Amino acid sequence: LSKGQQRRVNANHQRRLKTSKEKPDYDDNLFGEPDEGIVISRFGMHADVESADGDVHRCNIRRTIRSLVTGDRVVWRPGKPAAEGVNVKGIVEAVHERTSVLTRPDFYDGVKPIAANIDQIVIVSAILPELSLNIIDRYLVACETLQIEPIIVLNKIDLLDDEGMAFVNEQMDIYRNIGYRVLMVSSHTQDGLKPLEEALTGRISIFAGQSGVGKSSLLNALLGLQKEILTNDISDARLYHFPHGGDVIDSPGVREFGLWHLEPEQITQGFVEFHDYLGLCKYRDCKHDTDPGCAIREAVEEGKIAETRFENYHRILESMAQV
RNA sequence: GGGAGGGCGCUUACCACUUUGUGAUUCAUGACUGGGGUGAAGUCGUAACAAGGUAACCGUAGGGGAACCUGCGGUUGGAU
Ligand SMILES: [Zn+2]
Repeated sequence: LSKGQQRRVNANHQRRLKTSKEKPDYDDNLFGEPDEGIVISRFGMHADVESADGDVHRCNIRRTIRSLVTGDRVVWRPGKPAAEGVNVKGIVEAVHERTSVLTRPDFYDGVKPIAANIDQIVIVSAILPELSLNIIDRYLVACETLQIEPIIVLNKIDLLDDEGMAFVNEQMDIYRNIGYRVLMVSSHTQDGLKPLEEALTGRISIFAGQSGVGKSSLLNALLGLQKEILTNDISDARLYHFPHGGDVIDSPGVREFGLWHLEPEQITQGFVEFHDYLGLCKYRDCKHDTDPGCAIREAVEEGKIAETRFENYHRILESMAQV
């Protein structure tokens, strides 16, 4: 890996794209004309790419590609013309600059963008067995930081009841109070599937939830053809296409939105609400904890700031230094 | 006169082909699979080598979606 050699190399790969696009036959013979595509499936060593034509091609990925991931739309080739026609045979000559995308946190292994070109990131979730706002709280900051739109969807609502929902919806009202988008539904039950469908209308976004939040239900509910197995018990990079438009990078991980450490002054910018809680405090450097005359504290224990949000926000900062 | 004798002849014995059984051996066919070979992922995890960050390892039990867990016995192939 060579930042320098990597650099000079970058320019080369870039030119290769524009140069190849200039026009074809000089390129030719083994492979066919270049075309655009996005990465639906990751074969570790291969990738399924959907072409402009709309037909997916499993392709090789020339070493010259530092990396690739799902949600990556860009130029591509298959082998020849003839070669795609017997058996999905294609190769990815180069990629495009991911306009909108996000990565996963990790521990040893470094942050890796999960998907690119995202208009909205709908946080799944599920009532079974029990939610944890924390997971959603940390996710809220991510959506703000990548400047992506967030949709929280309390799913599997059909599983709740009298003393079950009256505590679910309300408890989630927080999102409806601070201006967030949410739509209670139950894949098993197909309820509130109208609102979501419209929300996903003309947009490029995807859904990720925590361990077992009904991600397979919703993705399989909106549009499911010859493939409805991704439920079933409690268990587990392909970005599937939508029934009403939009795609959703599903890989068995993403739904488990962890939490990575970006900066120590950003955490305060995570929530817009803080725009009024970070005005005047007791200590110029008051981390908002046990200071005398704080602002965020005087608001929390005052009824305006949701206590639950305080504990979660404070825990997030203590989670980073966990390294 | 003929006669012995022989052939023709039938039949007997051995038995070739081959049908009933009875199976034995392989070729294939295929409902169905263990578990192998690969790596430019996600996780969900911190597993082995440090005291590696549930000493390790061995037998075997029960247990557990995932590496693993654990009872039981054993050891020195475990930092101080
Ligand atoms: Zn303060």
